[PDB]
Amino acid sequence: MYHGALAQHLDIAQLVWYAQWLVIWTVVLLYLRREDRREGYPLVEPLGLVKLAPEDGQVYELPYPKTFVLPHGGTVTVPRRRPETRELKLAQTDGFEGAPLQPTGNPLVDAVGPASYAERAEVVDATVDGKAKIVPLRVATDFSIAEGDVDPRGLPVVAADGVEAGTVTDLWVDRSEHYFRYLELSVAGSARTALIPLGFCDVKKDKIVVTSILSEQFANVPRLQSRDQITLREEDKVSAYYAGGLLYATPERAESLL
Amino acid sequence: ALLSFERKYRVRGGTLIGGDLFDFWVGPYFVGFFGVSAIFFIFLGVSLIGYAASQGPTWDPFAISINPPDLKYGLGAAPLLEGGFWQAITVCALGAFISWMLREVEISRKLGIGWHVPLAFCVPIFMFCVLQVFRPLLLGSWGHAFPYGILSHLDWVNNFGYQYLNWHYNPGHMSSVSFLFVNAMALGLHGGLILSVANPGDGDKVKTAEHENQYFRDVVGYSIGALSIHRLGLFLASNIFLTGAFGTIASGPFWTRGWPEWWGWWLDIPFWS
Amino acid sequence: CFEPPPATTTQTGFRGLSMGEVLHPATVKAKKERDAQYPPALAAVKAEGPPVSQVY
Amino acid sequence: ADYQTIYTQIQARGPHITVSGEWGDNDRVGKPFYSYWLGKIGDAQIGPIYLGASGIAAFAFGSTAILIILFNMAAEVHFDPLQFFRQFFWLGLYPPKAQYGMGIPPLHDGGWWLMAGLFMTLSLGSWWIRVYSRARALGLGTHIAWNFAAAIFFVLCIGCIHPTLVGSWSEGVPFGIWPHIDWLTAFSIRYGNFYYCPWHGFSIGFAYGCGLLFAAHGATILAVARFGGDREIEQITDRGTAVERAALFWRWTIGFNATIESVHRWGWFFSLMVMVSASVGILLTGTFVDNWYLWCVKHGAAPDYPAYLPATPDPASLPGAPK
Amino acid sequence: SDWNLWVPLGILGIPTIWIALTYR
Amino acid sequence: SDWNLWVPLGILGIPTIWIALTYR
Amino acid sequence: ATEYRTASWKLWLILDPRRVLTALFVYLTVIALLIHFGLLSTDRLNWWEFQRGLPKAA
Amino acid sequence: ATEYRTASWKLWLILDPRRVLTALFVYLTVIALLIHFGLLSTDRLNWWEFQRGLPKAA
Amino acid sequence: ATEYRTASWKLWLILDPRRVLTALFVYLTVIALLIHFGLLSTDRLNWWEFQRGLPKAA
Ligand code: BCB
Ligand code: BCB
Ligand code: BCB
Ligand code: BCB
Ligand SMILES: C/C=C1/c2cc3[nH]c4c(c3C)C(=O)[C@H](C(=O)OC)c4c3nc(cc4[nH]c(cc(n2)[C@@H]1C)c(C(C)=O)c4C)[C@@H](C)[C@@H]3CCC(=O)OC/C=C(\C)CCC[C@H](C)CCC[C@@H](C)CCCC(C)C
Ligand SMILES: C/C=C1/c2cc3[nH]c4c(c3C)C(=O)[C@H](C(=O)OC)c4c3nc(cc4[nH]c(cc(n2)[C@@H]1C)c(C(C)=O)c4C)[C@@H](C)[C@@H]3CCC(=O)OC/C=C(\C)CCC[C@H](C)CCC[C@@H](C)CCCC(C)C
Ligand SMILES: CC(C)=CCC/C(C)=C/CC/C(C)=C\CC/C(C)=C/CC/C(C)=C/CC/C(C)=C\CC/C(C)=C/CC/C(C)=C/CC/C(C)=C/CC1=C(C)C(=O)c2ccccc2C1=O
Ligand SMILES: COC1=C(OC)C(=O)C(C/C=C(/C)CC/C=C(/C)CC/C=C(\C)CC/C=C(\C)CC/C=C(/C)CC/C=C(\C)CC/C=C(\C)CC/C=C(\C)CCC=C(C)C)=C(C)C1=O
Ligand SMILES: COC1=C(OC)C(=O)C(C/C=C(/C)CC/C=C(\C)CC/C=C(\C)CC/C=C(\C)CC/C=C(/C)CC/C=C(\C)CC/C=C(\C)CC/C=C(/C)CCC=C(C)C)=C(C)C1=O
Ligand SMILES: CC(C)=CCC/C(C)=C/C=C/C(C)=C/C=C/C(C)=C/C=C\C=C(C)\C=C\C=C(/C)CC/C=C(\C)CCCC(C)C
Ligand SMILES: CCCCCCCCCCCC[N+](C)(C)[O-]
Ligand SMILES: CCCCCCCCCCCC[N+](C)(C)[O-]
Repeated sequence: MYHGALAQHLDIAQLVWYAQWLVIWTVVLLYLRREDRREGYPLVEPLGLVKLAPEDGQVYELPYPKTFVLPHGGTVTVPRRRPETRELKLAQTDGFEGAPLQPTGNPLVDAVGPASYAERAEVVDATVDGKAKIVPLRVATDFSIAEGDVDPRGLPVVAADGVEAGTVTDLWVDRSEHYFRYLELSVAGSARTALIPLGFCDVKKDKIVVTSILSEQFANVPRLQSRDQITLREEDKVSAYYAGGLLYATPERAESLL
Repeated sequence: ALLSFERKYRVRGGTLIGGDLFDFWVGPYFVGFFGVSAIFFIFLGVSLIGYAASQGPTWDPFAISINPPDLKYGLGAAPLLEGGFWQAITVCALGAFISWMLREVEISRKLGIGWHVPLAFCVPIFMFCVLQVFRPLLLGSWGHAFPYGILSHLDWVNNFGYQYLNWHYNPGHMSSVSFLFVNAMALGLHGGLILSVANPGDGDKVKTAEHENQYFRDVVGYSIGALSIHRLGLFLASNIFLTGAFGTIASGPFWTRGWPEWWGWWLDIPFWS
Repeated sequence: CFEPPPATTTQTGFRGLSMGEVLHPATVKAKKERDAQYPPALAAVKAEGPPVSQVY
Repeated sequence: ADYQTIYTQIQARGPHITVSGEWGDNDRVGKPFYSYWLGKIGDAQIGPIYLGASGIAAFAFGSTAILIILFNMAAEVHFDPLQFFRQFFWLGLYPPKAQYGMGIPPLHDGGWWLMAGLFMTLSLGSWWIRVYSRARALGLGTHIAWNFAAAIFFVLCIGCIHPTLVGSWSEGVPFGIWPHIDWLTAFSIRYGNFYYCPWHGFSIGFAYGCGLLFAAHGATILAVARFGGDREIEQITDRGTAVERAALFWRWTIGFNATIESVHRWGWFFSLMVMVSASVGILLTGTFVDNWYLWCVKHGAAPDYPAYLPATPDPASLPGAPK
Repeated sequence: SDWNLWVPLGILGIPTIWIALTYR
Repeated sequence: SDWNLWVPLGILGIPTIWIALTYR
Repeated sequence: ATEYRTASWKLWLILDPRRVLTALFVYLTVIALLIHFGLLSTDRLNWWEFQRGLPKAA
Repeated sequence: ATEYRTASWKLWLILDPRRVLTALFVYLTVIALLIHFGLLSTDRLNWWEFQRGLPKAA
Repeated sequence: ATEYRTASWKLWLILDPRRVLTALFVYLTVIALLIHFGLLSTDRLNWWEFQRGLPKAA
């Protein structure tokens, strides 16, 4: 006679096994996976045949909507229907479902592929007080660089060519993270400051090296609306431009190695 | 077949090898040259397992095993059923892994994002290589590698570890284990913290980044900060294998005694002995 | 401390199971030298005469 | 390379803003200081800390525990200070070595073990409360508390619950570096090999899972840090190119993706599950399964191998065997 | 007692002198 | 005692000289 | 300098007494312990214990 | 320079007394330790103990 | 060049004394240690210990 024996071959351990499984899958499927479809669903179709319903099992799929009450007023409902209405300057190679696309004009200005941004809300990012979160060091006068680092203010910005694009005007700080996000440089040749994300420049002792894009295309980095604060959308715009240059600066960046 | 925002990103180029002929998506999957290659290994390698398992002595999924060749065969090929298929699969395996990793590189190129993901995926690949390839080279036989088999593989792990008398004491292991634990705990905290801020309960407003900080600086009195946790996660994760790899390679080629005996160095400093 | 390669290895169980001994060739040599001082057998003698029980 | 993901090149300093709690804004303690080196991987600022009651208590019990532990470890080397410090990893506080079932064991054999056990238990709890309360104090959700919970429960299982269900304190984990580890082997040997227990399986699955997931999530965020994807919360409420890419990347690879929000759920879930899976296994063991291998053989899960050297019948079972 | 075991004196002494004289 | 074996002397000495003379 | 012969003293303008003081304090303390304990872990030169040194005796 | 012969001294314009000082302190300490302990771990050449050497004795 | 012959010296315009100095320091130290301990781990050429060499003797 044994502890935990339900028959001559059936024991409580064995049953628990399945039980365990059951739960795992249930959570995974009937929960986690639903939670995953809060963004970008339901699926869209630009070739296939009369479909208002993804992989099948799934048009329930989408969970019922949440309602994020936001810190500084307002509500967001998730999932949503946020429509893309920018008119993309992309021609298709083939009309085919999953055949890739060719940019028609300048991809960096027409904002497609790695140079595309998301249409974020056109508002300034804020602190817990209600100040602007991301500001330059002309504004956040209280903030400073840690003693022992290189102040990049004054240095030459060298682009992909090996050509000086201009000179560093300022740093921009995140006020709620104590972290530097942007270099504001003065694009030489024009009368303009352009903002580069700090993740696109290797800061040295003497120079700032910018591999991303060529010297000539610093002239076309998206213009800021205000002088001293940046909206959420403007951020995406600025970032996307340089990253797009990682595929579109020179013609050879397209191509495979052979 | 597309996410509502997917189209603007689906552009040509940024393949590592052989340009436009393989540059397409099948459904949600991006293929590319390495896509094709991966598939080929996966298909062949799996089929090969099946055939091999068919001429085993069972079909219980736990109990099926494809073992490597005896030690007498050295670094050479073995008869197909006496360890050869093992060899076969192991190559399909490597094959698949690497094709997987490169595919990822192609993908990331196309998106203008960093290559961190592929590279991160490189770490486990290396450990696989360490266990199946290097360590057996250094001891000069394939028979030193581990067999493919759900329960079977553990038997290998088990005996291996008792070959040095108590693997727990092997210092490479210690480090790896520590990381494994820290990583798990840390994922929990990171998980929770985001979730708490997002879903604060009731009709409470979603909280800010400052609340994340406050929370930890209260409980344990330090906050690592938002970017860096991500950075740190990647680090912990990775040394699971990086440090372990040392302890693994050591055992056999560089140490042949029980692992506890090795701490003798400290235990036996003649000053306080 | 980090005992240098190679290693003598044998197989004591089925292939792929990682069973068998693992020796430092050096150490074995040393032991083998030590276990060699075993003095060699004495020269055999012709069994001649009575049993010792009657002698001593 | 991109240096800005690995470490921080230019550090910032400035006034940190305190989020006022629901209560206990008063019980923050210490002069906050900076570490320039630490500033290269994370925030540099290191104080203050919240105190309050739960803390006080946790420390209270925690310390008592520690004291009892150490003191007994000293007593093992007979208080020789030099030897203590040399032998330290090999010293421990052990549970009872005789069979007393579940009776409170004599001081010298497991008695002290038990006391420290109880106090460790109490600190864990006090701490739990800290974690849980603080959350509520700052209007957050309670997820961390619940994860932490599971961890604690698993400690309970191997500490007293399992001992209890089989009904002997002898089965407790000992305190001490090496000796808490020797426990692992003993315990495994006793219950007929833990590789063969399914919950040990599950657990490990989820644990490696965590590895995979953090590496992945970690790597993903850094890969998209150039678009400010590390700003994870604003990404939840106002989806930017950052996480759009991140999603796409994963979709094009394994063929389905998450959201910036939900990936966190996955991670949180996997974490939890390590501890839970574990607890189950521990509870089943000794209670319903006696020898996990044999059990796997009864359900034919266990692989069987041919003999390499000749097969060996157990000598105990021969004609005319001794004992 | 150093009997042609001036060895350490050689090693110790020589540099001692040139360290004296070279940096003046 | 350094007899027949100037090996180290040569190895040590030769460079010592040309290091002296080359870099003036 | 109050009738000083060397400039030695300027060291404290370079070095910082507080560091030196604190370091010596520790440094010394440790060496001291090493010697004490280390001695008392031999057989000759252990005061504190019976001569289980058994000097040559047996 | 106040009545010097070489320019040796200019080294300290280049190198930094405080580094050299702190380094040497450490360097010598370690070496000193190695030798001391090292010696006291032999058989010949251990003061601090009864002659473990069994010098030729057996 | 104050009565020089070669330009050898221009090396220090290119190299940096401090790097060279500090490295040589370490490099040499390591080789030194290597040789010392190396030697003292043999049988011939160990001073510090009784002639374990059993030079031919046994
Ligand atoms: C009695 C023997 C023991 C032992 C023997 C041991 C050995 C011999 C080794 C370890 C190793 C390790 N052990 Mg230990 N171990 C550990 C934890 C660990 C890990 C941290 C570490 C690395 C695991 C590994 O190598 O992954 C392996 C994972 C690999 C190689 C990656 C495979 C992934 C691949 C790239 C991709 C696969 C894709 C799939 C095929 C796709 C299929 C999926 C679907 C979707 C198609 C814990 C926490 C414990 C406890 C709690 O006791 C423990 C006890 C023991 N270990 C027992 C004491 N362990 C390793 C180590 O680092 O040692 C120092 C190691 O060599
Ligand atoms: C040095 C130690 C090693 C080790 C130690 C070990 C232990 C101790 C345990 C396992 C367990 C497992 N291991 Mg092993 N392992 C496995 C895969 C497995 C699974 C069978 C299982 C759970 C894995 C998991 O959840 O991870 C994280 C990944 C997740 C959650 C994503 C899904 C992965 C999926 C679960 C695994 C799919 C693999 C397939 C079942 C088989 C191969 C593919 C098919 C198509 C042919 C692979 C594919 C590899 C290699 C080399 O590619 C390998 C190498 C090793 N494991 C090293 C040799 N592993 C556990 C087990 O279940 O054993 C019974 C277990 O207890
Ligand atoms: C020879 C013996 C083995 C063994 C013995 C074994 C046992 C007996 C158990 C496990 C368990 C587990 N094993 Mg296994 N193991 C594992 C990994 C794992 C873990 C997933 C899981 C343990 C849960 C855990 O994470 O503990 C770490 C987390 C802990 C302990 C929670 C701590 C949280 C706590 C709140 C900490 C805070 C403490 C405070 C700071 C207090 C301070 C103290 C003061 C008061 C003094 C791997 C990866 C391997 C490999 C690779 O081989 C392996 C092989 C082995 N295990 C060998 C086969 N393992 C457990 C399990 O899952 O069993 C089914 C388990 O019970
Ligand atoms: C059988 C042979 C023996 C032997 C043979 C022997 C030799 C041959 C020598 C010594 C020497 C020494 N022995 Mg000795 N020895 C000593 C200790 C000593 C030291 C007094 C001295 C080590 C000097 C040194 O190494 O500088 C290490 C560190 C130094 C010098 C640092 C100071 C200089 C620093 C660069 C300047 C900066 C100072 C600043 C004010 C502080 C800066 C602070 C920073 C951190 C901010 C002890 C305690 C014992 C005991 C307890 O048995 C002992 C036994 C023996 N020794 C055996 C009996 N020993 C050496 C000596 O010179 O005697 C005095 C020596 O040559
Ligand atoms: C410290 C680093 C951690 C880490 C990191 C990362 N992990 C990653 C990535 C990163 C960054 C990815 O980017 C990549 C990915 O895509 O994201 C999901 C990935 C992935 N990690 C998988 C499994 C995984 N990660 C493990 C471990 C860690 N991950 C450690 C902890 C383990 C353990 C520990 O067992 C497992 C099982 C797959 C899901 C997936 C690749 C699929 C593949 O490889 O496609 C190619 C191959 C197949 C789909 C099948 C292969 C069939 C072959 C030909 C033949 C059969 C197999 C044969 C070898 C038999 C063995 C079975 C036997 C043992 C019984
Ligand atoms: C998969 C799930 C994982 C997981 C999850 C989670 N894990 C969490 C949380 C979650 C969610 C938390 O929320 C909580 C926490 O907050 O972290 C931020 C926590 C924790 N997990 C810790 C350690 C840990 N997690 C481990 C494992 C896993 N976790 C598993 C793997 C392991 C392993 C693996 O061994 C370890 C060691 C601590 C950091 C913390 C407990 C603090 C405590 O309970 O306090 C108890 C208080 C004390 C012990 C008092 C201290 C007294 C001092 C030292 C002085 C004594 C000296 C004395 C002699 C004299 C007095 C004088 C004096 C002035 C000098
Ligand atoms: C229709 C038509 C024309 C047909 C004819 C065409 C035809 C037949 C053509 C030929 C077919 C050819 C050539 C090829 C076939 C297609 C192909 C290339 C297939 C490869 C497929 C393959 C092997 C797939 C297997 C997938 C796989 C390996 C693993 C599955 C995934 C697993 C097990 C993952 C582990 C579990 C896990 C960690 C889940 C995590 C959850 C997620 C989603 C994590 C990822 C994730 C992370 C980590 C984030 O940090 C994050 C941050 C912000 C936003 C999102 C995310 C996010 O999604
Ligand atoms: C943003 O929101 C959030 C926050 O901010 C609000 C948070 O703060 C937080 C979290 C709050 C916190 C306080 C986080 C802190 C939590 C932690 C667990 C931090 C603790 C981390 C540790 C203790 C480190 C782990 C160390 C161990 C486990 C001991 C290991 C023992 C030994 C002997 C290890 C020996 C070997 C090493 C130490 C290193 C070995 C390294 C190598 C061999 C190679 C190194 C590899 C590299 C450097 C990478 C390669 C280099 C490049 C790619 C450039 C979260 C979660 C949240 O996300
Ligand atoms: C069109 O059909 C095809 C495709 O498209 C459908 C393909 O994609 C492919 C895939 C072909 C490719 C080159 C894919 C792109 C290349 C990669 C992704 C790199 C990764 C590839 C590999 C790691 C291995 C591939 C190379 C081979 C399999 C060549 C085989 C070489 C030999 C010697 C096989 C003959 C066997 C012997 C001589 C016996 C002695 C050799 C052994 C015992 C070794 C086995 C033991 C091991 C531990 C293997 C470890 C060594 C390795 C993994 C290289 C093929 C093959 C196919 O033709
Ligand atoms: C009903 C009755 C009568 C009693 C019930 C009692 C009860 C609740 C029993 C349950 C007991 C439990 C949960 C026991 C758990 C024991 C466990 C899990 C022990 C596990 C691991 C412990 C380890 C690894 C500890 C080693 C500890 C040391 C080496 C020394 C401790 C010191 C430190 C951690 C350093 C801090 C000290 C420093 C500040 C000076
Ligand atoms: C042994 C622990 C492993 C638990 C299994 C992990 C679940 C993998 C997620 C599959 C997602 C399925 N899908 C494609 C419908 O989303
Ligand atoms: C991943 C861990 C492996 C052990 C799992 C045991 C599987 C039991 C299911 C097999 C069917 C036979 N059974 C239970 C009816 O006897």
